[PDB]
Amino acid sequence: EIFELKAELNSDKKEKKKEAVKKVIASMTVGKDVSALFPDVVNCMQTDNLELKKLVYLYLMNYAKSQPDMAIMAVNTFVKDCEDPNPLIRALAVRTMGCIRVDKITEYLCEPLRKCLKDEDPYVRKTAAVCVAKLHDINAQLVEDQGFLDTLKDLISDSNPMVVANAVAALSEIAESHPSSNLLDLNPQSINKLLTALNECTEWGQIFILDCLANYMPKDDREAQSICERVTPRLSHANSAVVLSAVKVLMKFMEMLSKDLDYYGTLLKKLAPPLVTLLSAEPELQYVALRNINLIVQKRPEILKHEMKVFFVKYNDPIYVKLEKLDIMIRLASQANIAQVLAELREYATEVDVDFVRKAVRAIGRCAIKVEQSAERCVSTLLDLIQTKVNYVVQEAIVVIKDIFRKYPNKYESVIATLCENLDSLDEPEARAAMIWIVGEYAERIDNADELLESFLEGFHDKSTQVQLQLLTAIVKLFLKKPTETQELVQQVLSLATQDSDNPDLRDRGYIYWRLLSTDPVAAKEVVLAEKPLISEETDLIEPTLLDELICYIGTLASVYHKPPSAFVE
Amino acid sequence: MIHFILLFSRQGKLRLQKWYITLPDKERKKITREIVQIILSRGHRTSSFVDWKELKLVYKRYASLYFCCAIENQDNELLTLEIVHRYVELLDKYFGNVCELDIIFNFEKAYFILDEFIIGGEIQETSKKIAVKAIEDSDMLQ
Amino acid sequence: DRKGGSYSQAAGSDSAQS
Amino acid sequence: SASAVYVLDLKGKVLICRNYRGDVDMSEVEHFMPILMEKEEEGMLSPILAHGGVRFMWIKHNNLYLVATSKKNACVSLVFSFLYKVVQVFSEYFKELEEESIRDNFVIIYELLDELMDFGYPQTTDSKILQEYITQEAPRPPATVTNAVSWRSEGIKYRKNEVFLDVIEAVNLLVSANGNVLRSEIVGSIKMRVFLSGMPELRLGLNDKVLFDNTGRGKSKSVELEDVKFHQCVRLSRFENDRTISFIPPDGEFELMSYRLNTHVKPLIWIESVIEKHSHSRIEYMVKAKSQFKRRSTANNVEIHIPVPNDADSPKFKTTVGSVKWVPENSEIVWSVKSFPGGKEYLMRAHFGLPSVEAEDKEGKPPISVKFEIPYFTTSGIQVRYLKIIEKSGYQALPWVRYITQNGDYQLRTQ
Amino acid sequence: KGENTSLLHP
Amino acid sequence: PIRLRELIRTIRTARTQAEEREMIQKECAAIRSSFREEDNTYRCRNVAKLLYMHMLGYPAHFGQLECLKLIASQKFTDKRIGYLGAMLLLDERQDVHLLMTNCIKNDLNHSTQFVQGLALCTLGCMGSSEMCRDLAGEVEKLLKTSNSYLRKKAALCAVHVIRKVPELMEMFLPATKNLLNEKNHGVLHTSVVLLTEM
Amino acid sequence: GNIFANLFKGLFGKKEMRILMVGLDAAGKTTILYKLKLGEIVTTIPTIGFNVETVEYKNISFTVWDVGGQDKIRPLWRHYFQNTQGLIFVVDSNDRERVNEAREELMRMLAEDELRDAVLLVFANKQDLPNAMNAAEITDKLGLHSLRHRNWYIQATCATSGDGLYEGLDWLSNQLRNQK
Ligand SMILES: Nc1nc2c(ncn2[C@@H]2O[C@H](COP(=O)(O)OP(=O)(O)OP(=O)(O)O)[C@@H](O)[C@H]2O)c(=O)[nH]1
Ligand SMILES: [Mg+2]
Repeated sequence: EIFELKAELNSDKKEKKKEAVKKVIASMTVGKDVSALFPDVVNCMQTDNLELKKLVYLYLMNYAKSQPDMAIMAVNTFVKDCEDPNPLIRALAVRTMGCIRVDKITEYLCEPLRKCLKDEDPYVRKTAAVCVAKLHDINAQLVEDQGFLDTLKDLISDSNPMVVANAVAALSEIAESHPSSNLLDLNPQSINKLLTALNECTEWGQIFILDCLANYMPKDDREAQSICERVTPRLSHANSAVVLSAVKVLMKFMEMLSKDLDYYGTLLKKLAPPLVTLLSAEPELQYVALRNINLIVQKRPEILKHEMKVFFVKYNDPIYVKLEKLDIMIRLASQANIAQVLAELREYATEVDVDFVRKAVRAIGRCAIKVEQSAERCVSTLLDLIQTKVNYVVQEAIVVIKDIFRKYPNKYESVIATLCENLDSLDEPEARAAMIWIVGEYAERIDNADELLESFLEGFHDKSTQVQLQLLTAIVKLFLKKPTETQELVQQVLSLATQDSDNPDLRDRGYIYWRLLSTDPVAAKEVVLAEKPLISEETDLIEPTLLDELICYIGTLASVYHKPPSAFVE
Repeated sequence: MIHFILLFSRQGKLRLQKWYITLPDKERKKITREIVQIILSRGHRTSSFVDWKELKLVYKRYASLYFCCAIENQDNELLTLEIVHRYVELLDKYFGNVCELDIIFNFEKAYFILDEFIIGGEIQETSKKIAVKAIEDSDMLQ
Repeated sequence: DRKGGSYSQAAGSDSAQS
Repeated sequence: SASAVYVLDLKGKVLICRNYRGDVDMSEVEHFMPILMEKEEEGMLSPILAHGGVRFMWIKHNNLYLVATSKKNACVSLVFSFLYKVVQVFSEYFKELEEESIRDNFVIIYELLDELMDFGYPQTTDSKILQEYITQEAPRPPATVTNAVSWRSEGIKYRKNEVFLDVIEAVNLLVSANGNVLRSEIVGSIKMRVFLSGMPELRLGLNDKVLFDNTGRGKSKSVELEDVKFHQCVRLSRFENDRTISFIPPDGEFELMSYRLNTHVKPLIWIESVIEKHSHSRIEYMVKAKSQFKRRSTANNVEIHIPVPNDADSPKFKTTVGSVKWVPENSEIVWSVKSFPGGKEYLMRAHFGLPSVEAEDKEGKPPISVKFEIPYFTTSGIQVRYLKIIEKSGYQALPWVRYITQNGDYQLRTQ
Repeated sequence: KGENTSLLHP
Repeated sequence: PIRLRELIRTIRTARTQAEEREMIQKECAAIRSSFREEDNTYRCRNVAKLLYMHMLGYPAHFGQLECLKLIASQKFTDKRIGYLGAMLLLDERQDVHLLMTNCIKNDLNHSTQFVQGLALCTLGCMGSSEMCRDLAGEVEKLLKTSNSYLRKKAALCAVHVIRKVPELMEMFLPATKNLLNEKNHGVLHTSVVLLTEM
Repeated sequence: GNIFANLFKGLFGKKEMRILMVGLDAAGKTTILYKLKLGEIVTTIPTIGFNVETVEYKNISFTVWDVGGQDKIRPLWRHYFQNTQGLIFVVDSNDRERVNEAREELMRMLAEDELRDAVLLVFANKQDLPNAMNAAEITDKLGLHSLRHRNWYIQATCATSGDGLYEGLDWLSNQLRNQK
């Protein structure tokens, strides 16, 4: 096996060497540690066949870190191959030189990198730029000493527009890891030159060209208008990444654009068709498109005001896609499409996904809380969900009703009777606590509030800390409002939570309630059963500082995670 | 008694299952998955004894397919291993060179042998030849 | 013939647009 | 900015991997499978995985997961585009996407992966260009990649200059259970299979509403696509300037333009379903299909899929036109019709029993979708005006195009 | 394979 | 009549999870169609296929009436298949074993030892609170028998009844009296286990 | 296709038919089934589950599935309703208190769309004491004459004597089989 392979590789037969190389490649791909045979393949490296040279280079790259000492016998071969007349051989040698993670290997490759920096072949130029970028990433000090920054900067203002885009991407990557000192920012002539070469750039070069404009900050309306006009044609590109980059560039430029000028209106009008096209992309990019829309929604919510039909979750859409669609609908919910949102939530509540059903219920509750015009519709939907005889659906409806009562309880007295007998045997703490709080605060439309609370007082001392606190608060409220039918219930609750309750916070609350009851029962109505102010709901919109930063970082991993770029990298 | 005895392969496929405690189908599936994960995530020097859910989860497989047992903490640990070894020997004698492939094809025969050997999680046939003779007589009936 | 609509000849440009 | 793109397998084995930056250890691929298994069992599985400080973005392929591990905050959209380009290149080179071809073309697969991207930045993405420099059965790189025209290879010679176009129409209707259509969008598709000599620059011209309004002819039937995306060879500058669709056609089948706009017309097929499902006794399928399309157009291979009960068995079909076959694997009955002329009214009456024991858990109500496909029908009414084929040498082209109308997301919500 | 092997090898 | 071996081979031949699920669904549909006609010739093969599908993780709610019908049958193979189905897919929470009480009572007095032993094993494995109440007298009747092969089964059934119904142990006090001289190891072990449980 | 085999089978008798055994507990349903299958008055324990038996008469094997009248076994009759072509109701003329319960059970069984092709089969069980009613009083009390779209016939059969079982079997065969 190993001995036979070594003997075959140490032979003078080209067919046998090729067979040995193929066997070694297959073993390496299959999960075989072929690094021990790297020194044997070092001698059989300078071969005329291009197929064997590529395999040898791949083995050296994959066996360079494992055997750095054995990699010293390939510097001469790399130097010889760097002057090969064939552009493919030179490109492969340049790629292998930058792909070798050897501290002492890149030091001797500086001369080949400098020689290939001025390569006339656009593929050779791109390979040299990639090798320079790799060397700078591996050793920034070595790249600075070699003076490759000047060569990379001048590559932008030359021919080979694909090579120019590769050089621009390499320069941006070097500056991305740079500490911002000696930045490669260009004047408006550089931006104009990039835009002129943007139309001749390939699919990959378009992203690199648009990345440079993402860091440039426009300072004049005419320059911003020209940039927007140039990026407008990029919105009609079949590449999803190119379209996303163009959208991000337009959003960044809109930060300095003037709303009085008609350019902003035209950009907003042309952005909606792009968002609609992106929403119908592949499932892998669907999440990215949804995240980009959500990030740009907080900046220009009026751009997608009429984009509501496309926000509906498809039957075959994935769980992540459905969640993103529901989030977009919740963020884009409005009174104009309130009926459509309610219908989608009702239709989404009939699915078999428990998580999907919970998300739909939460979205319906958020829409009902945000817009008071659909409060009656939200209450009717919650009642229908409760009557649907679903444990999860019933719990979601109870939670929504409890949230609405604390937010809009002025006209919530018509549902106390319906919610009084609504299969209250559920032991879910989220629904049980909400029902207890609703009964305590809304203990006016129910004539059997004491009877209902009697069942929940059987295990008050061992139900839960939050549940026990809610039950105690409800009992105190009932005693303050109607103490004739709850005089004994309040005393029993105080005894249970004061003597049989070992919770520190619960014990303190029970002691405070008992002291208030024994000090002034009249004052307890104005102290305990007081009119609470308006509940300040937590705003889902991100901070303005984070929104501006997220605008520049468009299409990155941070946009999907909704986290700052420095809060997610390691 | 043995709460549940299930034969699971190394890859996670279950070749046998016999639970003496009435549990929900979803709960039983979750328990089986947890047992497989614990056995699949345990080394060879763990003593083959796991105290999961207050149950003597003893895993001891002599081949690629492993076997697991769940007994209450009221008897010796070696008794479960001895019972498992005796059952394996009886199955091998009844079949003859029992392998993973034969277990899948002989699922009904394996279930019948397990029922005739241990009922309700307790040992029902202490002898090894009497149980084999009874199984052969039952099979010959038709 | 071919399913999905038979192929039809296409012009070079809008002759009525000059 | 993925650290390394690798191809996995259904059993977690990596079919082939190729590191591009070296900042991520190759051993992180092993933990990707347990993370995916945990996410699937808990509903938190996503295409973009996260293993500590390194994100392992994976795409569900035909047989293996194309996991592209990344370390820094690389372009997620760029990574997805690179993965899609790699998948397209593999599909073009290998007709099958499975483990059979993953381990059968490793010698050429490694070379293609090395040439495609370097240091995490893709460089080669043209299937023709990649095949002209890397083959499985090497010369210098072609000048087409270095040249501006990377989508039209020069020097191509053909005996005849024939281009076959395809006006693909996708009729997607989202009809809710209440009987109203919510999402009714029709997405156009102008794909042409250009096979000529040289590098002609196609001059696309159609009955566009915007073009008709600009030219003053906004009085006839013009197609107003809400979203129009040009191909790679299509020049965006001409389209933004005066809607001039001028670009070099590619060598082979390619998508030049793809219209996408909402539809405000009645559905081509109107299907009404009746569910006379008894309480564990029997089930009734009162499915009636009405052809709303023109009588001159016939929907060939129309298959209206009606989801039957999951536990239903012993079903009986009482229809009028079209064969009805119950597929146990699909758990539904498809009203397959070979030819569906416009205006046809097909009525079906399904009847099957149900088990006495009730189901432990609900199975949901999947929407009913039809597979109607009526060719030679232009629902949008957009007619191609002319195709400006110009060559430096000078030749008489004979382009052809066919209009095909099919059913896309035409799903009707169940009652 | 590993499945055709005897459970106890006896 | 698809054999169990053929179904196992078909399941093993499937690689993708979706393909295996589709094959299992097709097999279950075929089994349900066969059962809906009241088939009794190939009932053993259908029962084996349903048991294999249930063990693989497939629903078997519709395959409950067939097991009950086969339990009250006369074929030894059909009776064994019904007993296996009752032991595997039948439980106290299932609620389908209530009708099986009559079948167990009818088979409790069966002359064949395999049928009686199989019924006793099924009752012990699937002991219910109500099944033991209507079967406590039958278990005690067999506890006084002199059958060595059935003495262990009777002891196991009595132990299971006592565990499920602790108030029924009062009727087993005189049944196990003078039973420490059993020559058979199994009978002595069963008696010792019953005494320890009591 | 050819139907020569079917004609040959029908020449010597191929039809079997079906039947159901339902009714209140202690109504003679088990005794009636035993008489139909065996022909003797054998004392048996109450049918906790169900009894399955077949009777061959007139070249037709009319299988009867006896169902107990117990509370725990009354709702189990729906399991036998699947793939069932006949339904026989056992009346207890000697149980006035249980007469209402038997009538309610019969109405519930007949009020199901699944059990529509099975004609009514009411047997006046317990026809051995003077307290037993006639063939018209029982039908009038049970309201069998108002059951439209159902072939219900009132027959008096005594388990101890066995008279009237042949008439009920002939009526069931006529209701099921309508040939020469
Ligand atoms: N001795 C006697 N009993 C009769 C007569 N007619 C009807 N019966 C009843 O028939 C019953 C026979 O019991 P079973 O064999 O169990 O049949 P069943 O009446 O359906 O009772 P269950 O099977 O428990 O539902 C007796 O309990 C009597 O109440 C009769 O003429 N003489
Ligand atoms: Mg009876």
